[PDB]
Amino acid sequence: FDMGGYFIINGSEKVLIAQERAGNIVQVFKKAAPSPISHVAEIRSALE
Amino acid sequence: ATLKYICAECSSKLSLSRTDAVRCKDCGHRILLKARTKRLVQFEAR
Amino acid sequence: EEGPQVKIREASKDNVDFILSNVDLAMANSLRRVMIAEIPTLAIDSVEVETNTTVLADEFIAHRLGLIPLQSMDIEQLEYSRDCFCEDHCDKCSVVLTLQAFGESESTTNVYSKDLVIVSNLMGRNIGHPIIQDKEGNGVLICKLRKGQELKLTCVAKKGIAKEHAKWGPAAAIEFEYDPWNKLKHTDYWYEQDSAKEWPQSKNCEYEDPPNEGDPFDYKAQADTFYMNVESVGSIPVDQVVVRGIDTLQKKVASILLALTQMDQD
Amino acid sequence: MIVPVRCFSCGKVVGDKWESYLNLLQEDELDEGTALSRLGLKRYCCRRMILTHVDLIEKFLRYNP
Amino acid sequence: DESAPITAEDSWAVISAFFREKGLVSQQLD
Amino acid sequence: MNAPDRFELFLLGEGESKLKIDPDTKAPNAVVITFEKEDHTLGNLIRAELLNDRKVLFAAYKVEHPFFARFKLRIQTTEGYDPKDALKNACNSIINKLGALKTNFETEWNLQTL
Amino acid sequence: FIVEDDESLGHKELKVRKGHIAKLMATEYQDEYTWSSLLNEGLVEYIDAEEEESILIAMQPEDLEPAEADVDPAKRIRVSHHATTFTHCEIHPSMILGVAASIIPFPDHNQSPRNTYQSAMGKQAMGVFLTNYNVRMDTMANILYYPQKPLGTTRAMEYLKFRELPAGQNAIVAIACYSGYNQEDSMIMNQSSIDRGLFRSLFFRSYMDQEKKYGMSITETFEKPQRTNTLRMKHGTYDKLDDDGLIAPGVRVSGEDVIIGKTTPISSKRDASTPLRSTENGIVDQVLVTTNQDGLKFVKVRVRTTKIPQIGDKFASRHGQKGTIGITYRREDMPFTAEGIVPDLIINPHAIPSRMTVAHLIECLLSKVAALSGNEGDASPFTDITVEGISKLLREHGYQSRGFEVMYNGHTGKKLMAQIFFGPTYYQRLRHMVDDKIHARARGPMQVLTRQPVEGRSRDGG
Amino acid sequence: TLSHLRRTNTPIAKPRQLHNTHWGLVCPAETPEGQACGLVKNL
Repeated sequence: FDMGGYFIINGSEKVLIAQERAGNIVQVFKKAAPSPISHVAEIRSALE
Repeated sequence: ATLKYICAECSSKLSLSRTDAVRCKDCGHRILLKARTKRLVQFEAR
Repeated sequence: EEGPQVKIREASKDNVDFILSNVDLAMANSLRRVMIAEIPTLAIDSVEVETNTTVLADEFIAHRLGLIPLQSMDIEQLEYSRDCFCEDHCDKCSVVLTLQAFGESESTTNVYSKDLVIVSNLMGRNIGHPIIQDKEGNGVLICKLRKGQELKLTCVAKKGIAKEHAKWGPAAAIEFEYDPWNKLKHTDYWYEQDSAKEWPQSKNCEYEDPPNEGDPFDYKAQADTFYMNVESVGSIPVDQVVVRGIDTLQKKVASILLALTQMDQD
Repeated sequence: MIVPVRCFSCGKVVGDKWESYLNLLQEDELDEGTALSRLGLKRYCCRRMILTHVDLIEKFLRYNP
Repeated sequence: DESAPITAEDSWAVISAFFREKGLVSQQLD
Repeated sequence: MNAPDRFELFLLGEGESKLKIDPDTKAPNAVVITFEKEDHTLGNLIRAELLNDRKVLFAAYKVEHPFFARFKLRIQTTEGYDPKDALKNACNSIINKLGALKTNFETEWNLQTL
Repeated sequence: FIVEDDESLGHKELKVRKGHIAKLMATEYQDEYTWSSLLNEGLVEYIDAEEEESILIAMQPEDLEPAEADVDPAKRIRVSHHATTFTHCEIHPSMILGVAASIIPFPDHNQSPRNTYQSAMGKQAMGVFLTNYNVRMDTMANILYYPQKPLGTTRAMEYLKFRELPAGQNAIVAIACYSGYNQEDSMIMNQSSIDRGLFRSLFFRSYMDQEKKYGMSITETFEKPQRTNTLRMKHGTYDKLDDDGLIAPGVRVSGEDVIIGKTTPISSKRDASTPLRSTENGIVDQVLVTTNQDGLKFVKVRVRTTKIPQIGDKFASRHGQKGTIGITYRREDMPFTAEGIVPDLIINPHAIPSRMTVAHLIECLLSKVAALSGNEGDASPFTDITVEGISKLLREHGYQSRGFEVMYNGHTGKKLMAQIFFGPTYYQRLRHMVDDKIHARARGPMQVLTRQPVEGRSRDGG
Repeated sequence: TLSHLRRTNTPIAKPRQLHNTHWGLVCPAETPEGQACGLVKNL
């Protein structure tokens, strides 16, 4: 029944977890009436 | 007639002591359990 | 005869459907409970594991051995350990069973309650006998084992009752009902449109005359008639599980009169 | 992991009826619900007891010493 | 008729086949 | 761990009596009987029967807390009639009723087939 | 699934057909037409999120495909099939779920969050994590004596190998008010049952130790020492140790008894033995002497204990219904139903209205049914099942169609004015029991830097 | 054990939330309460 998919280092059963890495996209946003900035465009930049 | 350890697979009363390494006669499988104790153990029936 | 009478309906070796008439509710139940928890019985209460290789761990089997029903008809003549003057048990208060098994068969050997062995003196009395009702004749499967798996035990059975543990109780279940047509209105049926249809009828409606609308509400009505049905495990014949019931309960109600006495001298 | 002797809730013996029931399946080819009623298990309490227990022991047995 | 529609209960059979070859641990393995 | 020993549900321990009778002062001629290592089974019962004796002006009982097997029973009767006596009868009454039932039940059982 | 309307015999339609299927259940019976086939025969495709952007999808292969030329008053209300463009169609919707969720019954009947919790307790439960456990020396592990495959289930379980290694028990539940102990989220649990073996569990722990070495030849050793210069030993009772410095399996160890005798020479008898953690207590279960690469004596000991459900112990259904015991009762005191039956559990009615977990409520009905019929009820995600559809089945059996039943107050035996929602429900016994937390201290070990009480119940701390 | 094998982690602009694209790929209800909630997801 065991399904493996994990390792076995110095005795213990170690599991490597998925490391997620949305990003790199442009979006525009309206800001509250009480503020000097009107609109803004954001973009989360990150190396794949 | 008395014993000590066991083959984790070919379960064959082995036994030993100091510096005699920790192997078996043929199959090396250096595991070895330790078998029960003669003195009876008592239990609660519930 | 004088008061509370009965009219046993169906009746076998394992059940005793019957009708208790002209008693107080309190009494019906009072009895019921008595049957369930306080009838003296016999059973394993000490396992001295010598050898075991099985996959069931020591205390596991142990527990099981306790549940395994044992003969107890003459129980009433085997003193409870706590009373017998022997340092920790004797033929006069206990039964000893042994258990040995070995994986000879190249294909799974079963350890059944029939494999138990009595080694203490019985003193000639029905007791300590692994009760069987299994068709074949090997009842209650204790545990299995493979190649060279062994299992040497030794048990000691003692008195004890469903208060000290259920493994003793002989009851195992007990039907109970009354006023099948809610006449005392001991309930308020929950519905969506009509109680009558949505809330099933009981086989026990027949034996009692139906409603009759018009009629006002009967208030002076109390509670005669109860449709019990003492089932059973086997340690005792369904009857005694009902007699000893009415009996034990009775003895108690006495030890109150008895105590009321040893208290009048001062 | 071995049949449960006696029913939790209710209390009735049930440790023997394993093989008996298990047989009413392979041989006498029947359907659960009925098989039970024949073994005498009538009320769900002492009913669910059998219909559920998974006999791991058999898997356990299959190892070695 | 080896070429008609497909009802609900059918889908499962497929899924069954999925894990048959895949396994809940595919990812980690592959 | 802190779990008491099962058998303290019926076995009286060092220095205790099934009964303890304390005289209620709240009202005249009435009592508070403490039943040790007992419960509903015998309580409720000696309470119902005790409620028939037309001489019993009051009678109720209660388990003070589930944890402990024991209960208090309060009985009140008409002056010139000690309640202790009332308790007696109400039990005798309970026994006798049972004495019949043990009989009348077996009667019907011997007359059975199966 | 791919839908390409390329069906010269009508509208749009699934490329796969009942033949492809029967040609699969044909390979199923033999336990040549795999998954890889359904893929290299272009009938199913691997669509990521990006491509998913430019496609349309059908929920159900049927309902969302045929024509429109009456509708159950109990089922739910699914929209329509207003579109003839469907490029693909979902195998089954319940595949959006993940491991955890796939165990939760009728998840499409709970306040969204109530599932989010249950997707974290099923991880604090006990079952059978493997079957080779009688051969595993892992530090700490719990096995549930008598596991039971749940009455109510999910088609999703078949692949999660659930019916093989469950993690709980179908207990005869009873949602009502009684003594008053099941109050504010804690239940009243039948003692009797607890005795007949309900919820009992196993508990394995295992310590470990090696024989540290030093190039300049100096070795620790597994023996049974006693004074002889140093004095630095342990409070525990050595007596139980054999000569190899190990306890043989049969032994019953408890307090701070020793489990491994070891010695370190320093310039002669400084101890390095391992005592059973202060609080625990039980029976040895299996020792084992081995070698580790460097030629060091490696040894793992394992102790087994049987834990019985007690009053402080925590429990839970599969709907974030976490609650602990408050008191145990017996059939005498337990509220019963004419039939004879009586509950194993007794959760308070109040724990429902605001949790708004009806699924839990339903599982009872579904199980109380498939408990009688013996037809492993299906409570899988979104399907064609109903409450009305079941009340009919339970009625076909004699018991009220909603579950309720009449019951009599165990103390007197009088009827209970109202009725109680009675019937089975799967319940997981999650770890974290009481006697593993009860903790008291009145002065004891004191820190060294600060001189304040130490931390943790493990070290006797404050 | 399975559950743990299909787990996902995510270091450190409204992630925690449940996205539409998250449909069918990641589970909607299975995630740890408070703290790093929605940063760790299950396939």
